[PDB]
Amino acid sequence: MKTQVAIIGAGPSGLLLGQLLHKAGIDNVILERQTPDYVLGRIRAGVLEQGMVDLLREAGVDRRMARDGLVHEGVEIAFAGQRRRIDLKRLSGGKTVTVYGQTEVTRDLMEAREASGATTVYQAAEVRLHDLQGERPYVTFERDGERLRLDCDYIAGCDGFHGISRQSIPAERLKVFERVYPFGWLGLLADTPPVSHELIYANHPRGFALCSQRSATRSRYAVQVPLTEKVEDWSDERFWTELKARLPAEVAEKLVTGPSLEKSIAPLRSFVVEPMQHGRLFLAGDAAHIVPPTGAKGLNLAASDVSTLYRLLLKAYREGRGELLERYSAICLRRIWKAERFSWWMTSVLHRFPDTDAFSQRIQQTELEYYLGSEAGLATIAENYVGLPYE
Amino acid sequence: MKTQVAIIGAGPSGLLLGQLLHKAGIDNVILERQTPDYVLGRIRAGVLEQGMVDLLREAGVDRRMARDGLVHEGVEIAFAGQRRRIDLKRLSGGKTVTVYGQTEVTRDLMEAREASGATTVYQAAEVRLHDLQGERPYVTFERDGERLRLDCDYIAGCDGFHGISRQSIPAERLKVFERVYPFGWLGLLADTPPVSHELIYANHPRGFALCSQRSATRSRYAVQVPLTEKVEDWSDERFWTELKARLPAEVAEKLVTGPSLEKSIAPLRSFVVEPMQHGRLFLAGDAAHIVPPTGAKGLNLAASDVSTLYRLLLKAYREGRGELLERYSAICLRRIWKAERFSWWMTSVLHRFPDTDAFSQRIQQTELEYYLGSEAGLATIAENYVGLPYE
Ligand SMILES: Cc1cc2nc3c(=O)[nH]c(=O)nc-3n(C[C@H](O)[C@H](O)[C@H](O)COP(=O)(O)OP(=O)(O)OC[C@H]3O[C@@H](n4cnc5c(N)ncnc54)[C@H](O)[C@@H]3O)c2cc1C
Ligand SMILES: Cc1cc2nc3c(=O)[nH]c(=O)nc-3n(C[C@H](O)[C@H](O)[C@H](O)COP(=O)(O)OP(=O)(O)OC[C@H]3O[C@@H](n4cnc5c(N)ncnc54)[C@H](O)[C@@H]3O)c2cc1C
Ligand SMILES: Nc1ccc(C(=O)O)c(O)c1
Ligand SMILES: Nc1ccc(C(=O)O)c(O)c1
Repeated sequence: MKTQVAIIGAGPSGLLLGQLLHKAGIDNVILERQTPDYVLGRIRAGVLEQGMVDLLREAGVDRRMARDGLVHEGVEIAFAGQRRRIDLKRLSGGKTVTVYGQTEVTRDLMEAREASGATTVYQAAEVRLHDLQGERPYVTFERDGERLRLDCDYIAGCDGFHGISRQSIPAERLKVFERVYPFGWLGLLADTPPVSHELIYANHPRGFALCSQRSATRSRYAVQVPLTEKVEDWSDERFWTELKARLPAEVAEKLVTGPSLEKSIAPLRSFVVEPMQHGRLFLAGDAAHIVPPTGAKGLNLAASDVSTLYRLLLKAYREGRGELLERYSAICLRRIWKAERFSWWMTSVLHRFPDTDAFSQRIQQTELEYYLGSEAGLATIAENYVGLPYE
Repeated sequence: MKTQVAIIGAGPSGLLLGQLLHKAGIDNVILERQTPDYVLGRIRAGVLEQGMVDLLREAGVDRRMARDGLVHEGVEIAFAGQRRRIDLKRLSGGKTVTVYGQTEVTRDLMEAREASGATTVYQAAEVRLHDLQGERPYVTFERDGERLRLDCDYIAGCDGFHGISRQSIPAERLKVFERVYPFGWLGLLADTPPVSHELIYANHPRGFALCSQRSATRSRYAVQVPLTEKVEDWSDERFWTELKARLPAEVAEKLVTGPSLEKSIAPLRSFVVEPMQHGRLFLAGDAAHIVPPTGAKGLNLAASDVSTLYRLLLKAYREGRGELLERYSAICLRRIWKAERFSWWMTSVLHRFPDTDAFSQRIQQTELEYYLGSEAGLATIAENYVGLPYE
């Protein structure tokens, strides 16, 4: 089989790129190792920048989002007794963010694709990339027991952190930057009303706590836990008690608890690979970089990467300007580093780190006091939070 | 001998407090271990916040300053090839800073005092504080070979980092926060024209470099060096070569070099003691806290401490409200922590740290890129730099 752009991975990166390209006339084929259910089993993100909200409307897949996604104009940071709200809409110059589950976005895009009739091969085993530097690179995979071959012009590595794309680029060509945090987040999804109309990021001596929502009858919560904790050790009861212990008393007593729908511990990490391409292979989303979830930048960076890749391929196919595709990494890395710096900051001022002396405790505390107190400080949180502009 | 407020140390803290109090009718006595020449031999600071510029005018010692001090409306940060200017006057809402040597300030205040006829005992040896919690505390010292006794109501510990005041408060009463940096600054004063009309803070792979001035025919420079470097190893020649190597080529070739008047290596440190008082003893300036010089906050925090101590003693003596003097530490520590956080930040984004991995290099670089590029970011540097308001 032949195609123009072969897409590895059917996560939101791949589905979004595949959807945008299809709509532009560029035929693409998606290869996914798992089944649609497995992909839809992932809870992950819930906060979307205005830029992605527009990319979806552009991909033509926004009906449901316009209806169910929630527009927010502020967040709340809670520390040392106090709860401080950040008015995003006025501090950013009118921008806001939309809360809409990642699982929903995937579900929508997945519906959109199936109806379009565009090719999607789920259960594609042992995918291998070949001739990345030639004019005709190709992909081999197994469907059942038959090794098939797919010829294409370009390959988009949207297969996430442990995908095959990044491992296909010769090591000596990529320079890796990485930071592993000594903690993870134990997340939880539950069919209960959220405790707040806006999100609450809480710094507490016992660790970080997050109060989020997916809808008016569905909440998403998380608490920082050591990397040594196994999820089967945290009963629902244990979670809510721990959650209540880390929140402001006035919030903890408004909390409507309930049985969990999903629970899992995600480890924290920062990871950037430079550059993000090799010959005719271009990396996007988690295949190239990882940011700790504290800043909600993961899904959002995948969308911006994809937005840039889509727009550079339109020009190459449509305007014959394949030279522009060399600019890909440079354009993406500028955003990527800014977002990695903001995600890192958010993480360091809201989380409790082990083995921290008195001076750093006081500085973390003061970082919060200064930033939530200054008008200039709040603005840096706001403009970064709603997401910096696309270049 | 008796007095109302005994002042230990004749540095700018002591002289300023002593001058303000004298003018208010409150009699004070200053005790200095060294000689006036030794004190005037110290080069130290050169940048003053508007708040101190006003405190001096209030202490009535500003004629010379109004004439020789230089008002600046911007600074320049130079990194990775580029040189970015920060317009302080518009980003802070009209504030600026004054460049005027610390040695000058001391010299002025010292002239003012001698003419006032107020008591100053230079060469006061082996000073000891007694009865700090009684109603009549006292100070003993030796002048030549005679141990004299000074009775007073209150004692102001303005004796700097290694003074006797802080060691007089029972250890179990103070909680100490401290950070020692793995480097120091090798400073240099020279009778040459400065290379810039505004200061230049430079981040370079070889380390930090600073271009400052004391006047139109006098410059002050500094370069970050390891803690293992002895000043006698750095000839003047060696300094300028090193300085030129760390600056932008366009600046390095405008540099007018020359023989040094002064040279010395000052180690970097962050230090805060809580609280800043014990009974009838109140700590001020370096006696209580140390900030790395990167943010120019040292002399400025001494002035604000002194401003608060002076104003709380006016109320006690003048209005009989000695209860207010309990509020001293709390008022001072708020400013102190904000300034310690800003000085720490400045230090971490302009200095080269040993044993730093790739990720942190990129973050330091991006911290600079984001802050010098955002309008909100530049404002946080500006408002902090010109100095936050006095409470
Ligand atoms: C474990 C994890 C937890 C996260 N949790 C959060 C969170 O709590 N909150 C938040 O804000 N962000 C979170 N994120 C980030 C966010 O979910 C991601 O940034 C976003 O899902 C990435 O989209 P993607 O398309 O780049 O990758 P993914 O969602 O990982 O999709 C990648 C696709 O690659 C497919 N695939 C993998 N290898 C192969 C292969 N060799 N061949 C074929 N197909 C392959 C995968 O099955 C998957 O469909 C999380 C990310 C991870 C990895
Ligand atoms: C080594 C050093 C270098 C510095 N360099 C810089 C710099 O390069 N740039 C910058 O911006 N800031 C610098 N500073 C900070 C700035 O110079 C200080 O913040 C400011 O001088 C402190 O004023 P002070 O009155 O609190 O202390 P000081 O200037 O230290 O004055 C304290 C006084 O205490 C007297 N004394 C000490 N012990 C006794 C005693 N037991 N009895 C009697 N008298 C005593 C001392 O002789 C001195 O006169 C430096 C500080 C230090 C300590
Ligand atoms: N930082 C954030 C904010 C919201 C969510 C969420 O799942 O709602 C998250 O996973 C991380
Ligand atoms: N950070 C700064 C700025 C100026 C001076 C100076 O001496 O001129 C300094 O010592 C430190």
